Amino acid sequence: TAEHFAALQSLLKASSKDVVRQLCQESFSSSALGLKKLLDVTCSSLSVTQEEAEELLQALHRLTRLVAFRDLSSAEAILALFPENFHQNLKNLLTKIILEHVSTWRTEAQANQISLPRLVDLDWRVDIKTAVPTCLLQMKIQEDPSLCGDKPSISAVTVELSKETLDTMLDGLGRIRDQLSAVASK
Amino acid sequence: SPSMKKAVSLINAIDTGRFPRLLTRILQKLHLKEEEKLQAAFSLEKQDLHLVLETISFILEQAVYHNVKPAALQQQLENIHLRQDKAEAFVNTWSSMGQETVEKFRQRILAPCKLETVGWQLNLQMAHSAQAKLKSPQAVLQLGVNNEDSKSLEKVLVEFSHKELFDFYNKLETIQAQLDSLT
Amino acid sequence: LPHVADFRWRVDVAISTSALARSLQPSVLMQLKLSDGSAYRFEVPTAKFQELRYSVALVLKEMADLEKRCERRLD
Amino acid sequence: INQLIDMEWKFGVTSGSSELEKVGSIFLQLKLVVKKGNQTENVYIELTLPQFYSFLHEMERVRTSMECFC
Repeated sequence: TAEHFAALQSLLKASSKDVVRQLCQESFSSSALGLKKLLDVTCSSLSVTQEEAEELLQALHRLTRLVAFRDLSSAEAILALFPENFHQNLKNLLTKIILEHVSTWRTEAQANQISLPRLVDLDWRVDIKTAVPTCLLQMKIQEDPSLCGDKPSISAVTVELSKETLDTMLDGLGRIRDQLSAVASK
Repeated sequence: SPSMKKAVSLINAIDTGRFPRLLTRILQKLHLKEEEKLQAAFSLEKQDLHLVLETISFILEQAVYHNVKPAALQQQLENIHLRQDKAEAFVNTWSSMGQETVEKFRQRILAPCKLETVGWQLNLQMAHSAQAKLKSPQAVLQLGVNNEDSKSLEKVLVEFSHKELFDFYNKLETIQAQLDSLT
Repeated sequence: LPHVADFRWRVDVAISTSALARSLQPSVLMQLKLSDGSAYRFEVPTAKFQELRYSVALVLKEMADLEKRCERRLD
Repeated sequence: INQLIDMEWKFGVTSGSSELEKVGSIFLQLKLVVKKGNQTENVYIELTLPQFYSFLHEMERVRTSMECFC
Protein backbone atom coordinates (compact mmCIF):
# COMPACT_ATOMS: atom_id res chain seq x y z
CA THR A 1 0.00 0.00 0.00
CA ALA A 2 0.96 3.66 -0.43
CA GLU A 3 1.38 4.06 3.34
CA HIS A 4 4.09 1.38 3.29
CA PHE A 5 6.09 3.13 0.55
CA ALA A 6 5.81 6.45 2.41
CA ALA A 7 7.15 4.76 5.55
CA LEU A 8 10.17 3.18 3.82
CA GLN A 9 11.58 6.63 2.98
CA SER A 10 12.30 6.97 6.72
CA LEU A 11 15.39 4.83 6.03
CA LEU A 12 16.91 7.91 4.38
CA LYS A 13 17.57 9.13 7.95
CA ALA A 14 19.81 6.10 8.60
CA SER A 15 23.48 6.32 9.79
CA SER A 16 24.92 3.27 7.98
CA LYS A 17 24.13 0.73 5.28
CA ASP A 18 24.21 -1.87 8.07
CA VAL A 19 21.39 -0.06 9.89
CA VAL A 20 19.27 -0.60 6.78
CA ARG A 21 20.63 -4.16 6.44
CA GLN A 22 19.94 -5.08 10.07
CA LEU A 23 16.47 -3.53 10.05
CA CYS A 24 15.58 -5.60 6.97
CA GLN A 25 16.76 -8.82 8.62
CA GLU A 26 14.99 -8.06 11.91
CA SER A 27 11.79 -6.91 10.20
CA PHE A 28 11.48 -10.22 8.34
CA SER A 29 12.39 -12.61 11.10
CA SER A 30 10.21 -11.22 14.03
CA SER A 31 6.67 -12.29 13.79
CA ALA A 32 4.09 -9.84 12.51
CA LEU A 33 2.48 -9.33 15.94
CA GLY A 34 5.92 -9.37 17.63
CA LEU A 35 7.88 -6.54 15.97
CA LYS A 36 7.07 -4.05 18.76
CA LYS A 37 10.01 -4.90 21.08
CA LEU A 38 12.52 -2.68 19.19
CA LEU A 39 10.23 0.32 18.65
CA ASP A 40 11.93 2.80 21.02
CA VAL A 41 15.46 1.78 20.01
CA THR A 42 14.28 1.93 16.38
CA CYS A 43 12.85 5.39 17.06
CA SER A 44 16.23 6.47 18.43
CA SER A 45 17.96 4.98 15.28
CA LEU A 46 16.32 7.19 12.74
CA SER A 47 14.77 9.82 15.07
CA VAL A 48 11.20 8.89 14.12
CA THR A 49 8.01 8.51 16.15
CA GLN A 50 6.85 5.17 17.57
CA GLU A 51 3.77 5.19 15.32
CA GLU A 52 5.91 5.89 12.25
CA ALA A 53 8.35 3.18 13.37
CA GLU A 54 5.65 0.49 13.69
CA GLU A 55 4.43 1.26 10.16
CA LEU A 56 8.06 1.23 8.98
CA LEU A 57 8.68 -2.20 10.49
CA GLN A 58 5.36 -3.48 9.11
CA ALA A 59 6.29 -2.04 5.71
CA LEU A 60 9.61 -3.90 5.71
CA HIS A 61 7.94 -7.02 7.14
CA ARG A 62 5.30 -7.10 4.38
CA LEU A 63 7.91 -6.28 1.72
CA THR A 64 10.44 -8.89 2.87
CA ARG A 65 7.79 -11.57 3.49
CA LEU A 66 6.28 -10.99 0.04
CA VAL A 67 9.70 -11.10 -1.65
CA ALA A 68 10.53 -14.30 0.23
CA PHE A 69 7.11 -15.75 -0.62
CA ARG A 70 7.49 -15.34 -4.40
CA ASP A 71 11.25 -16.12 -4.47
CA LEU A 72 11.99 -12.93 -6.42
CA SER A 73 15.53 -13.52 -7.71
CA SER A 74 16.02 -10.69 -10.24
CA ALA A 75 16.33 -6.95 -9.64
CA GLU A 76 13.74 -5.97 -12.27
CA ALA A 77 11.18 -8.27 -10.62
CA ILE A 78 11.87 -6.59 -7.28
CA LEU A 79 12.12 -3.08 -8.76
CA ALA A 80 8.76 -3.56 -10.52
CA LEU A 81 7.10 -3.45 -7.09
CA PHE A 82 8.11 0.23 -6.61
CA PRO A 83 6.42 3.37 -7.98
CA GLU A 84 7.97 5.51 -10.72
CA ASN A 85 8.33 8.43 -8.28
CA PHE A 86 10.03 6.41 -5.50
CA HIS A 87 13.60 7.32 -4.50
CA GLN A 88 15.93 5.45 -6.86
CA ASN A 89 18.97 5.13 -4.60
CA LEU A 90 16.83 3.83 -1.73
CA LYS A 91 15.14 1.20 -3.92
CA ASN A 92 18.54 0.13 -5.27
CA LEU A 93 19.78 -0.23 -1.69
CA LEU A 94 16.67 -2.18 -0.65
CA THR A 95 16.89 -4.34 -3.80
CA LYS A 96 20.53 -5.24 -3.10
CA ILE A 97 19.85 -6.02 0.57
CA ILE A 98 16.86 -8.17 -0.43
CA LEU A 99 19.06 -10.18 -2.80
CA GLU A 100 21.68 -10.49 -0.05
CA HIS A 101 19.10 -12.16 2.24
CA VAL A 102 16.33 -13.74 0.13
CA SER A 103 18.02 -17.16 0.18
CA THR A 104 18.56 -16.85 3.95
CA TRP A 105 15.08 -15.48 4.71
CA ARG A 106 13.32 -18.11 2.58
CA THR A 107 15.29 -20.81 4.44
CA GLU A 108 14.53 -19.31 7.88
CA ALA A 109 10.80 -19.45 7.13
CA GLN A 110 11.05 -23.05 5.89
CA ALA A 111 12.66 -23.93 9.25
CA ASN A 112 9.63 -22.57 11.16
CA GLN A 113 6.90 -23.65 8.74
CA ILE A 114 4.08 -25.51 10.48
CA SER A 115 4.08 -29.27 11.08
CA LEU A 116 2.96 -32.03 13.39
CA PRO A 117 5.22 -32.26 16.48
CA ARG A 118 8.84 -32.43 15.36
CA LEU A 119 11.59 -34.80 16.47
CA VAL A 120 14.45 -32.74 17.91
CA ASP A 121 16.63 -35.38 19.58
CA LEU A 122 16.86 -39.15 19.79
CA ASP A 123 18.65 -41.71 21.96
CA TRP A 124 18.48 -45.43 22.68
CA ARG A 125 19.74 -48.14 25.04
CA VAL A 126 19.77 -51.94 25.11
CA ASP A 127 19.08 -53.54 28.46
CA ILE A 128 18.70 -57.16 29.57
CA LYS A 129 15.64 -57.92 31.71
CA THR A 130 15.11 -60.65 34.30
CA ALA A 131 16.75 -63.22 30.52
CA VAL A 132 15.83 -61.18 27.46
CA PRO A 133 17.00 -57.97 25.73
CA THR A 134 14.97 -54.76 25.52
CA CYS A 135 15.50 -51.35 23.92
CA LEU A 136 14.59 -48.11 25.72
CA LEU A 137 13.94 -45.75 22.80
CA GLN A 138 14.12 -42.15 24.06
CA MET A 139 12.79 -39.30 21.90
CA LYS A 140 12.52 -35.56 22.48
CA ILE A 141 9.52 -34.07 20.65
CA GLN A 142 9.18 -30.32 20.03
CA GLU A 143 5.62 -29.01 19.68
CA ASP A 144 4.75 -25.49 18.52
CA PRO A 145 4.79 -23.05 21.49
CA SER A 146 1.55 -21.53 20.15
CA LEU A 147 -0.32 -24.80 20.59
CA CYS A 148 1.13 -26.92 23.41
CA GLY A 149 -0.32 -24.36 25.85
CA ASP A 150 1.55 -23.61 29.07
CA LYS A 151 3.10 -27.08 28.89
CA PRO A 152 6.72 -27.06 27.67
CA SER A 153 7.40 -27.04 23.95
CA ILE A 154 9.85 -29.94 24.40
CA SER A 155 8.47 -33.25 25.69
CA ALA A 156 10.38 -36.52 26.11
CA VAL A 157 8.91 -39.87 25.04
CA THR A 158 10.45 -43.19 26.13
CA VAL A 159 9.39 -46.46 24.50
CA GLU A 160 10.19 -50.11 25.21
CA LEU A 161 11.01 -51.95 22.01
CA SER A 162 11.23 -55.72 22.38
CA LYS A 163 13.15 -57.73 19.79
CA GLU A 164 9.85 -58.72 18.15
CA THR A 165 8.44 -55.18 17.97
CA LEU A 166 11.81 -53.78 16.85
CA ASP A 167 11.54 -56.11 13.85
CA THR A 168 8.02 -54.80 13.14
CA MET A 169 9.33 -51.22 13.34
CA LEU A 170 12.32 -51.86 11.07
CA ASP A 171 9.99 -53.60 8.63
CA GLY A 172 8.08 -50.32 8.57
CA LEU A 173 11.22 -48.20 8.29
CA GLY A 174 12.12 -50.66 5.54
CA ARG A 175 9.00 -50.03 3.45
CA ILE A 176 9.51 -46.27 3.88
CA ARG A 177 13.00 -46.35 2.34
CA ASP A 178 11.59 -48.56 -0.43
CA GLN A 179 8.65 -46.21 -1.06
CA LEU A 180 11.25 -43.41 -1.15
CA SER A 181 12.60 -45.07 -4.33
CA ALA A 182 9.48 -46.22 -6.27
CA VAL A 183 8.23 -42.61 -6.78
CA ALA A 184 6.97 -41.84 -10.30
CA SER A 185 7.54 -45.38 -11.55
CA LYS A 186 6.01 -46.59 -14.82
CA SER B 1 4.46 -68.52 2.70
CA PRO B 2 4.62 -71.45 5.15
CA SER B 3 2.11 -69.71 7.44
CA MET B 4 -0.40 -69.32 4.59
CA LYS B 5 -0.40 -73.12 4.07
CA LYS B 6 -2.88 -73.59 6.95
CA ALA B 7 -5.24 -70.81 5.80
CA VAL B 8 -5.39 -71.98 2.16
CA SER B 9 -6.85 -75.34 3.23
CA LEU B 10 -9.25 -73.74 5.73
CA ILE B 11 -10.61 -71.15 3.27
CA ASN B 12 -11.01 -73.62 0.39
CA ALA B 13 -13.22 -75.81 2.59
CA ILE B 14 -15.43 -72.91 3.77
CA ASP B 15 -19.00 -72.73 2.42
CA THR B 16 -18.84 -70.79 -0.85
CA GLY B 17 -22.41 -69.49 -0.43
CA ARG B 18 -21.51 -67.77 2.86
CA PHE B 19 -18.13 -66.46 1.67
CA PRO B 20 -19.19 -63.19 -0.09
CA ARG B 21 -21.14 -61.97 2.96
CA LEU B 22 -18.03 -62.19 5.17
CA LEU B 23 -15.70 -60.55 2.62
CA THR B 24 -18.01 -57.52 2.39
CA ARG B 25 -18.02 -57.28 6.20
CA ILE B 26 -14.20 -57.30 6.40
CA LEU B 27 -13.98 -54.63 3.69
CA GLN B 28 -16.37 -52.55 5.77
CA LYS B 29 -14.04 -53.15 8.74
CA LEU B 30 -10.97 -52.02 6.75
CA HIS B 31 -12.02 -48.39 6.21
CA LEU B 32 -11.20 -48.13 9.92
CA LYS B 33 -9.98 -51.07 12.01
CA GLU B 34 -21.19 -61.68 16.41
CA GLU B 35 -18.10 -63.86 16.79
CA GLU B 36 -20.30 -66.62 18.23
CA LYS B 37 -22.49 -66.57 15.13
CA LEU B 38 -19.39 -67.03 12.96
CA GLN B 39 -17.95 -69.76 15.20
CA ALA B 40 -21.16 -71.80 14.84
CA ALA B 41 -21.59 -71.09 11.11
CA PHE B 42 -17.97 -71.84 10.15
CA SER B 43 -17.34 -74.55 12.79
CA LEU B 44 -14.06 -73.05 13.97
CA GLU B 45 -12.92 -72.30 17.50
CA LYS B 46 -12.05 -68.67 18.26
CA GLN B 47 -8.29 -69.06 17.77
CA ASP B 48 -8.87 -71.14 14.63
CA LEU B 49 -11.47 -68.74 13.21
CA HIS B 50 -9.19 -65.71 13.71
CA LEU B 51 -6.51 -67.15 11.41
CA VAL B 52 -9.00 -67.06 8.53
CA LEU B 53 -10.06 -63.49 9.36
CA GLU B 54 -6.41 -62.44 9.69
CA THR B 55 -5.55 -64.10 6.37
CA ILE B 56 -8.41 -62.48 4.45
CA SER B 57 -7.59 -59.07 5.95
CA PHE B 58 -3.89 -59.49 5.10
CA ILE B 59 -4.83 -60.42 1.53
CA LEU B 60 -7.10 -57.37 1.20
CA GLU B 61 -4.58 -55.07 2.89
CA GLN B 62 -1.84 -56.24 0.52
CA ALA B 63 -4.20 -55.91 -2.46
CA VAL B 64 -5.11 -52.32 -1.53
CA TYR B 65 -1.49 -51.32 -0.85
CA HIS B 66 -0.38 -52.26 -4.38
CA ASN B 67 -3.72 -51.39 -6.10
CA VAL B 68 -3.62 -54.81 -7.77
CA LYS B 69 -5.66 -55.37 -10.93
CA PRO B 70 -8.16 -58.26 -10.98
CA ALA B 71 -5.92 -60.17 -13.39
CA ALA B 72 -2.94 -59.46 -11.12
CA LEU B 73 -4.81 -60.62 -8.00
CA GLN B 74 -5.83 -63.92 -9.60
CA GLN B 75 -2.25 -64.39 -10.82
CA GLN B 76 -1.08 -64.36 -7.19
CA LEU B 77 -4.03 -66.48 -6.01
CA GLU B 78 -3.43 -69.21 -8.61
CA ASN B 79 0.23 -69.39 -7.53
CA ILE B 80 -0.57 -69.95 -3.82
CA HIS B 81 -2.74 -73.07 -4.50
CA LEU B 82 -6.13 -71.45 -3.82
CA ARG B 83 -8.90 -73.06 -5.84
CA GLN B 84 -10.41 -70.85 -8.54
CA ASP B 85 -13.93 -70.93 -7.08
CA LYS B 86 -12.73 -69.02 -4.02
CA ALA B 87 -10.59 -66.79 -6.25
CA GLU B 88 -13.67 -65.98 -8.35
CA ALA B 89 -15.42 -64.71 -5.22
CA PHE B 90 -12.40 -62.61 -4.20
CA VAL B 91 -11.99 -61.12 -7.69
CA ASN B 92 -15.70 -60.34 -8.05
CA THR B 93 -15.79 -58.64 -4.65
CA TRP B 94 -12.57 -56.73 -5.36
CA SER B 95 -13.57 -55.66 -8.89
CA SER B 96 -16.67 -53.80 -7.61
CA MET B 97 -15.68 -52.29 -4.24
CA GLY B 98 -11.94 -52.09 -5.01
CA GLN B 99 -11.44 -48.55 -6.32
CA GLU B 100 -13.79 -47.17 -3.66
CA THR B 101 -11.90 -49.09 -0.96
CA VAL B 102 -8.57 -47.72 -2.22
CA GLU B 103 -10.03 -44.21 -2.41
CA LYS B 104 -10.94 -44.30 1.29
CA PHE B 105 -7.41 -45.41 2.14
CA ARG B 106 -6.23 -42.70 -0.26
CA GLN B 107 -8.44 -40.19 1.60
CA ARG B 108 -7.82 -41.35 5.20
CA ILE B 109 -5.79 -38.73 7.09
CA LEU B 110 -2.95 -39.74 9.43
CA ALA B 111 -2.96 -36.66 11.68
CA PRO B 112 -5.27 -36.67 14.72
CA CYS B 113 -7.34 -33.53 14.07
CA LYS B 114 -9.31 -33.23 10.82
CA LEU B 115 -11.86 -30.60 9.80
CA GLU B 116 -15.25 -32.32 9.55
CA THR B 117 -18.09 -29.76 9.63
CA VAL B 118 -18.15 -26.20 8.29
CA GLY B 119 -20.98 -23.93 9.40
CA TRP B 120 -21.51 -20.22 8.79
CA GLN B 121 -24.00 -17.85 10.30
CA LEU B 122 -24.23 -14.07 9.98
CA ASN B 123 -25.21 -11.49 12.58
CA LEU B 124 -26.71 -8.08 11.89
CA GLN B 125 -27.45 -4.87 13.78
CA MET B 126 -29.92 -2.32 12.61
CA ALA B 127 -30.03 1.44 12.14
CA HIS B 128 -33.41 3.12 11.66
CA SER B 129 -32.03 6.45 12.93
CA ALA B 130 -30.06 9.18 11.17
CA GLN B 131 -27.01 7.85 12.99
CA ALA B 132 -27.31 5.67 16.07
CA LYS B 133 -23.92 4.34 14.98
CA LEU B 134 -22.84 3.24 11.49
CA LYS B 135 -22.03 -0.32 12.52
CA SER B 136 -21.02 -3.37 10.48
CA PRO B 137 -22.38 -6.90 10.31
CA GLN B 138 -20.16 -9.69 11.57
CA ALA B 139 -19.95 -13.37 10.58
CA VAL B 140 -19.14 -16.35 12.80
CA LEU B 141 -17.69 -19.66 11.58
CA GLN B 142 -18.44 -23.07 13.09
CA LEU B 143 -15.44 -25.36 12.58
CA GLY B 144 -16.01 -29.00 13.50
CA VAL B 145 -12.47 -30.18 14.28
CA ASN B 146 -12.73 -33.97 14.57
CA ASN B 147 -10.18 -35.24 17.08
CA GLU B 148 -10.26 -38.59 15.31
CA ASP B 149 -8.21 -40.09 18.15
CA SER B 150 -11.40 -39.63 20.20
CA LYS B 151 -14.15 -38.91 17.67
CA SER B 152 -14.91 -35.85 19.81
CA LEU B 153 -15.57 -32.67 17.86
CA GLU B 154 -14.12 -29.41 19.04
CA LYS B 155 -16.82 -27.04 17.80
CA VAL B 156 -14.64 -23.96 17.28
CA LEU B 157 -16.18 -20.50 16.78
CA VAL B 158 -14.34 -17.65 15.04
CA GLU B 159 -15.86 -14.24 14.28
CA PHE B 160 -15.15 -11.97 11.30
CA SER B 161 -15.95 -8.44 10.27
CA HIS B 162 -16.21 -7.74 6.56
CA LYS B 163 -12.89 -5.93 7.12
CA GLU B 164 -11.32 -9.27 8.18
CA LEU B 165 -13.15 -12.00 6.24
CA PHE B 166 -11.91 -10.56 2.94
CA ASP B 167 -8.31 -10.86 4.17
CA PHE B 168 -9.02 -14.47 5.17
CA TYR B 169 -10.58 -15.06 1.73
CA ASN B 170 -7.41 -13.85 -0.03
CA LYS B 171 -5.43 -16.43 1.96
CA LEU B 172 -7.83 -19.21 0.93
CA GLU B 173 -7.44 -17.96 -2.65
CA THR B 174 -3.66 -18.22 -2.21
CA ILE B 175 -4.04 -21.79 -0.93
CA GLN B 176 -6.23 -22.50 -3.96
CA ALA B 177 -3.50 -21.10 -6.22
CA GLN B 178 -1.00 -23.45 -4.57
CA LEU B 179 -3.47 -26.36 -4.68
CA ASP B 180 -4.14 -25.71 -8.38
CA SER B 181 -0.39 -25.63 -9.09
CA LEU B 182 -0.44 -29.36 -8.37
CA THR B 183 -2.49 -29.31 -11.62
CA LEU C 1 -15.96 -14.43 20.90
CA PRO C 2 -12.47 -14.57 19.41
CA HIS C 3 -11.31 -13.24 16.06
CA VAL C 4 -8.45 -14.80 14.10
CA ALA C 5 -5.11 -13.54 15.45
CA ASP C 6 -3.06 -15.52 12.91
CA PHE C 7 -3.83 -17.95 10.11
CA ARG C 8 -1.24 -20.25 8.60
CA TRP C 9 -1.08 -23.30 6.36
CA ARG C 10 0.92 -25.66 4.23
CA VAL C 11 -0.26 -27.56 1.15
CA ASP C 12 0.91 -31.18 1.14
CA VAL C 13 0.62 -34.13 -1.24
CA ALA C 14 0.98 -37.55 0.40
CA ILE C 15 3.06 -39.80 -1.87
CA SER C 16 2.98 -43.01 0.18
CA THR C 17 1.46 -44.32 3.41
CA SER C 18 1.57 -47.41 5.64
CA ALA C 19 -1.35 -48.86 3.63
CA LEU C 20 -1.01 -47.34 0.15
CA ALA C 21 2.05 -47.41 -2.09
CA ARG C 22 1.20 -44.39 -4.27
CA SER C 23 -1.64 -42.17 -2.98
CA LEU C 24 -0.74 -38.77 -4.53
CA GLN C 25 -3.73 -37.28 -2.69
CA PRO C 26 -3.30 -33.70 -1.39
CA SER C 27 -4.40 -32.03 1.82
CA VAL C 28 -4.17 -28.59 3.41
CA LEU C 29 -2.78 -28.39 6.94
CA MET C 30 -4.31 -25.48 8.86
CA GLN C 31 -3.12 -23.72 11.98
CA LEU C 32 -5.22 -20.99 13.62
CA LYS C 33 -4.23 -18.77 16.52
CA LEU C 34 -7.06 -16.66 17.93
CA SER C 35 -7.64 -13.42 19.83
CA ASP C 36 -8.37 -15.30 23.07
CA GLY C 37 -4.93 -16.93 22.76
CA SER C 38 -6.35 -20.28 21.71
CA ALA C 39 -4.78 -22.21 18.85
CA TYR C 40 -5.78 -25.17 16.70
CA ARG C 41 -4.04 -27.38 14.14
CA PHE C 42 -6.08 -29.55 11.79
CA GLU C 43 -5.84 -31.25 8.40
CA VAL C 44 -8.42 -30.34 5.74
CA PRO C 45 -9.22 -32.69 2.84
CA THR C 46 -9.51 -31.00 -0.55
CA ALA C 47 -13.28 -31.57 -0.63
CA LYS C 48 -13.64 -29.86 2.77
CA PHE C 49 -11.40 -27.00 1.60
CA GLN C 50 -13.59 -26.35 -1.44
CA GLU C 51 -16.59 -26.24 0.91
CA LEU C 52 -14.87 -23.71 3.19
CA ARG C 53 -13.63 -21.65 0.23
CA TYR C 54 -17.10 -21.55 -1.35
CA SER C 55 -18.76 -20.73 1.99
CA VAL C 56 -16.52 -17.67 2.49
CA ALA C 57 -17.60 -16.49 -0.97
CA LEU C 58 -21.31 -16.53 -0.07
CA VAL C 59 -20.85 -14.73 3.27
CA LEU C 60 -18.69 -12.05 1.61
CA LYS C 61 -21.44 -11.48 -0.98
CA GLU C 62 -24.16 -11.11 1.68
CA MET C 63 -22.00 -8.81 3.83
CA ALA C 64 -21.13 -6.62 0.84
CA ASP C 65 -24.80 -6.47 -0.21
CA LEU C 66 -26.09 -5.55 3.26
CA GLU C 67 -23.30 -2.98 3.55
CA LYS C 68 -24.33 -1.48 0.19
CA ARG C 69 -28.02 -1.45 1.18
CA CYS C 70 -27.10 0.83 4.10
CA GLU C 71 -26.00 3.46 1.57
CA ARG C 72 -29.41 3.02 -0.07
CA ARG C 73 -30.74 3.52 3.47
CA LEU C 74 -28.98 6.90 3.73
CA ASP C 75 -30.54 7.70 0.37
CA ILE D 1 6.37 -48.73 30.33
CA ASN D 2 5.20 -47.47 26.92
CA GLN D 3 5.48 -50.70 24.91
CA LEU D 4 4.97 -50.04 21.20
CA ILE D 5 2.35 -52.22 19.51
CA ASP D 6 1.96 -50.69 16.04
CA MET D 7 3.17 -47.95 13.71
CA GLU D 8 1.94 -45.89 10.77
CA TRP D 9 3.46 -43.22 8.55
CA LYS D 10 2.70 -40.67 5.85
CA PHE D 11 5.46 -39.84 3.35
CA GLY D 12 5.11 -36.86 1.03
CA VAL D 13 6.32 -33.51 -0.30
CA THR D 14 5.15 -30.01 0.68
CA SER D 15 3.95 -28.01 -2.33
CA GLY D 16 3.57 -24.68 -0.53
CA SER D 17 2.87 -22.84 2.69
CA SER D 18 2.02 -19.45 4.19
CA GLU D 19 5.63 -18.25 4.05
CA LEU D 20 6.75 -19.85 0.77
CA GLU D 21 4.75 -20.13 -2.45
CA LYS D 22 6.60 -23.12 -3.91
CA VAL D 23 8.32 -25.20 -1.23
CA GLY D 24 9.26 -28.70 -2.40
CA SER D 25 10.42 -29.73 1.07
CA ILE D 26 9.99 -33.40 1.91
CA PHE D 27 8.70 -34.86 5.14
CA LEU D 28 7.93 -38.08 6.97
CA GLN D 29 5.16 -38.21 9.57
CA LEU D 30 4.99 -41.16 11.95
CA LYS D 31 2.15 -42.36 14.15
CA LEU D 32 3.36 -44.59 16.98
CA VAL D 33 0.75 -46.67 18.80
CA VAL D 34 1.78 -47.17 22.43
CA LYS D 35 0.39 -48.90 25.50
CA LYS D 36 0.78 -48.63 29.21
CA GLY D 37 -1.42 -50.49 31.66
CA ASN D 38 -4.10 -51.55 29.14
CA GLN D 39 -4.73 -48.09 27.72
CA THR D 40 -3.45 -47.08 24.27
CA GLU D 41 -1.83 -43.80 23.20
CA ASN D 42 -0.86 -42.38 19.80
CA VAL D 43 2.43 -40.48 19.53
CA TYR D 44 2.88 -38.20 16.51
CA ILE D 45 6.23 -37.20 14.97
CA GLU D 46 7.43 -35.42 11.83
CA LEU D 47 10.87 -36.04 10.33
CA THR D 48 13.06 -34.72 7.56
CA LEU D 49 14.77 -37.25 5.32
CA PRO D 50 18.13 -36.81 7.14
CA GLN D 51 16.27 -37.61 10.37
CA PHE D 52 14.61 -40.63 8.74
CA TYR D 53 17.90 -42.16 7.56
CA SER D 54 19.48 -41.43 10.94
CA PHE D 55 16.45 -42.97 12.66
CA LEU D 56 16.72 -46.02 10.38
CA HIS D 57 20.51 -46.28 10.77
CA GLU D 58 20.28 -46.14 14.57
CA MET D 59 17.42 -48.66 14.80
CA GLU D 60 19.53 -50.98 12.64
CA ARG D 61 22.34 -50.63 15.22
CA VAL D 62 19.81 -51.82 17.82
CA ARG D 63 18.96 -54.87 15.71
CA THR D 64 22.64 -55.86 15.53
CA SER D 65 22.81 -55.46 19.32
CA MET D 66 19.63 -57.49 19.97
CA GLU D 67 20.14 -60.45 17.61
CA CYS D 68 23.51 -60.83 19.39
CA PHE D 69 21.54 -62.50 22.21
CA CYS D 70 20.11 -66.00 21.69
